[PDB]
This record gives sequence, structure tokens and C-alpha cells, in this order.
Amino acid sequence: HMIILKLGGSVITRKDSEEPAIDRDNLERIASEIGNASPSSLMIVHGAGSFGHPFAGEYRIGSEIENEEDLRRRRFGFALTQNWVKKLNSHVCDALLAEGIPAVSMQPSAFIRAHAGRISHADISLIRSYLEEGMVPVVYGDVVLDSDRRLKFSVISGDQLINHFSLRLMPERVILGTDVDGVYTRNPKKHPDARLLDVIGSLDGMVGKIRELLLLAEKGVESEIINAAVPGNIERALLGEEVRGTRIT
Amino acid sequence: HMIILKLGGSVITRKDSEEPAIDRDNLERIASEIGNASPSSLMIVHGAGSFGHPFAGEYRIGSEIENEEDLRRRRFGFALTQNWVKKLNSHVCDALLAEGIPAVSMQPSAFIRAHAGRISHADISLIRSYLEEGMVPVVYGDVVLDSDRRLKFSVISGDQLINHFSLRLMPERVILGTDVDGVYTRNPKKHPDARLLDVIGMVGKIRELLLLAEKGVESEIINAAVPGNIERALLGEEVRGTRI
Ligand SMILES: Nc1ncnc2c1ncn2[C@@H]1O[C@H](COP(=O)(O)OP(=O)(O)O)[C@@H](O)[C@H]1O
Ligand SMILES: Nc1ncnc2c1ncn2[C@@H]1O[C@H](COP(=O)(O)OP(=O)(O)O)[C@@H](O)[C@H]1O
Repeated sequence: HMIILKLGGSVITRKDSEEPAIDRDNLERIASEIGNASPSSLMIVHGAGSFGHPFAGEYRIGSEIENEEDLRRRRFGFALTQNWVKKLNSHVCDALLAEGIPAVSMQPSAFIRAHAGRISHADISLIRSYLEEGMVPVVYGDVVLDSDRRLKFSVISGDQLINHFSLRLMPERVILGTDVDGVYTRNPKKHPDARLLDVIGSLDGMVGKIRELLLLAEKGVESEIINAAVPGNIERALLGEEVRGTRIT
Repeated sequence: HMIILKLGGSVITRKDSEEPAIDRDNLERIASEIGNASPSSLMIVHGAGSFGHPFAGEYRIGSEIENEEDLRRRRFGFALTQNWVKKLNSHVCDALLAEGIPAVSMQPSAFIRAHAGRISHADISLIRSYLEEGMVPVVYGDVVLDSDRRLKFSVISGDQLINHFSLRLMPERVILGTDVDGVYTRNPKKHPDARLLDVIGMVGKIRELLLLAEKGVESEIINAAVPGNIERALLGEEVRGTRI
């Protein structure tokens, strides 16, 4: 009766970044909520937010590579980015453990490959054993090697992970905790008449997310998008007591 | 042409605080030495030192489970230990990266399994790829799921890692950077008459290297606490210690 839950990198990281930083209050609270609901089976994915975007964008990870001088620089940037995202994960696991959750991380760059930006290989047997042993596996948006020889590496997002693993683990619920209430007709931060959709079916950042999810819903698994920045929402979603959000179908 | 280098947990960490902590001076120095040597193909293993043993010990990981209280507990500890040793590795990578070294961790507990405390399976195709793209895979001592149902989790040490991967990748040289000058005839730390051996843990450490010795590969023990040994060994130059 398993649940897969994504924590958007925007909810748990802070952008007013001298350096990358946790949103400690959002993080410790969400952990508390995961503890209070105590799901029977759980897997978590989290976005990188300020520990990821800034570095991978600086180095253009996932973009064609023109010359050997590009290449040498990007190879360094892949490594620097992977360490930054690992440090966020270690904060993540700190907060979970602090709440008694046996969070076990699985670094995507150590067992996942991409081809042209799409997950090409992911071992799922180890994740399954962690789940079987009663642990909480935690994956996260990360940089991975890309067998497309123009690219060499890609960023695999929290959202591709949620899609790839929910397809294959066939969880009962897929919950995406984001920093807005749901999907809207329009970017509700640029458009005053954006309306909150309670369910989605086609196209009618956050677009990226929906495209990914629409692949998943089309294979018969539905997800829910809720605001994690709103107290209790994670705890209620994990309890199965409907919350404000959008279902993708 | 490749070299696998271990950095012993005692060398890079210090037992010395309520909190685990790095030996910042050894670690940045060692990073700088690896930087200066610029080996053309390298992989690093490192020990967990004080980020590892304390938690593993508290929870008795890799010893037999009686009770479901025992069980539930060892679970929590597996998770706690893996996080602590991940934070160390993140320090190790910071230090490598500060030297311009494209070091990429590969968390063992994300692709390696054990059986009865021994390394059972590990895909080595991502490691190869990382080496092919000129990066420096960094693995480390960690807790791994163990398919012996009596144990469930084992600590797989940096020594087992160096033995397991050297056999499968067949590196040019293997170099173990420890906190003493070599293997002695006895524990130098409480036998004033222990004599350095120039050719042949270390009850354990040696046990493992012997397996490897036997199957055709020979390693070198050196003191990585001493300035320049790592750099000199990385460059192929005479350095004091023991051949195996
Ligand atoms: N149609 C939309 N509905 C909801 N939010 C949208 C939409 N279009 C753009 N957005 C923006 O997308 C953001 C959420 O996506 P993102 O920053 O990737 O979240 P996460 O950190 O959860 O991945 C929202 O903060 C919002 O500003
Ligand atoms: N016969 C021996 N020769 C050398 N050192 C020994 C011997 N027996 C015990 N030791 C102890 O083992 C220590 C190094 O072992 P180990 O903890 O495996 O190092 P690392 O942290 O580099 O893996 C030495 O500092 C020494 O105190």
C-alpha cells in the first residue's frame, strides 16, 4: 500500500542565497508531518532547488557540447553540481532521521543513466529491497551520465524520477508537494485570472512537471499536486484526507 | 594506466569532538598532493573513520539480529550511519573539487550488496563510464544491505572495496594511504620493537590485500599523514612503506 511523495526543491530550499540554503522551517515541519502520518510504505523524491539549478545552469548541463575546452569545464561542473545536490540530500535525511524515519538515500548518479535527457537505465531491485526491509528510500534530482555523445550528461529531475519509479513500483498514491496550491490555467504569479484546476487531462518549471506527469497518467497512474508550503497538507495527504490540489488523470 | 588510491579514515578524520569531524589539514593537503600529481586515471576509496565506526558500533551493524526490537533499531541505525558517512564523503569531494579535480562520489549503499559481510554484487559499468569521461569516482566505507537474513546489514569497509574493485578493473597500481609508515612485524603503537616490513587493519587490512596478492595484483602501503608521500607515490617515485 505504498506512497511516493516528491518535495519540490522550491519548498525546501531558499533562493535568497548567499550560498545554497535549506528552508529549515519548511523542511523540519514537513518531516514532522511525515512522522505524524507514519505511512506503511514510503518513498521520497526531492528537487534540488538552489542546490541544483544555479550550478547546472551555470555549466549548461544537458546541452550540446561544442569543444574539448567546453568539455573539460562541464566535467568539473557535473562533479560540483553532484556534490551540492548530495549536501542538500544529507540535510534532507537529517531532518527525516531527527523524526525517527529510517530515510535511506540513493544517489541517482550512482545507479541511473540517461540517454538524451531521458532515464535510459535505473536498477530498481535495490530500491525494492530497501522497501521490503521497511526503509524509506530517498532519491533526488541529480546530474547523470548521458549516453548521447553530444550531451555526455543531463539533469534528471525530481519529476522524471517520480514518473519513472511510479510507473515501475506501481504505488497506490503519487503526491507532489509544491509551493503553489495546484496547477492553474495560467502562471498564477503572472496572471490574475489564473484559475486552480481540480483535475487535469491535457495541456489546457510547472509545465515541465505536468508533461512528465501526463506521461504517467497516460500509463494508468494518477498523481496529486498539493502545496507543501501549507501546514498539515503533507500530513493530511499522507493520511488520505483530501487536501486542496489538482489530480492528473 | 589507472590507479586506485585509499585514504584511511584515521588519516582524514579525527576522533576529537562530541561531533564527528574532519582532519581538515590532512585532507586539504592530500587533495593538493593529488592535484599536483595529476594522475591521468584515478579512483579513490576512503574510510569513514570517526563518521563511521561510532554509529555502526552503537547499533552493532553486521552482527546477528535476535529481536524485532533489534531489527527496527538496526534499521534506524543503518540510515543514520549512511547519512554520516555521506557527509564525510561530501567533505572529501569539497576538498578535491577545491583543487579542480572532477571527483564524483558513488555511494556504495546505492549500488552494492553484501552477503554475510562480504561484497556480493556490484555493477561496475557506471564506474567505467566515469573513468572513461576522465572523472574520479570516489567510493567509501558504508553500510550495505546484506542478503544473509541473520544480519540484514553489514558495514563494507574501504579495504573490502579496494580488494573488490582492483580485481575487476585490474588497475596499474593500488596505493593505500594509512596513518603509519608501513606494515610492521607487530602493532607499532604498543610494541616498541615492531620492525617495518619492506615487502610481504592490519589484522584485517592485510588479510584482504592477500586475497588480491594471490589473484595477481600487488598493493602498496604508505603513510599519508606525512607530507608528500601521496604525491610522490602518485607520481611513481620512491616512497617509504610496504609492498604486498
Ligand atoms: N499553470 C501553472 N499553475 C501553477 N503554477 C505555475 C503554472 N505555471 C507556472 N507556474 C509556476 O511554477 C512553480 C512551481 O514549479 P517549480 O518551481 O518547478 O516547483 P517545484 O519546486 O515543486 O518543482 C510555481 O511556483 C508557479 O510560479
Ligand atoms: N602489524 C601492524 N603493522 C602496522 N600497524 C598495525 C599493525 N597492527 C595493528 N596496527 C594498527 O593499525 C593501524 C592502521 O590500520 P587501519 O585502521 O586499517 O588504517 P586506515 O584508517 O588507514 O584503514 C596502525 O595505526 C596501527 O596502530
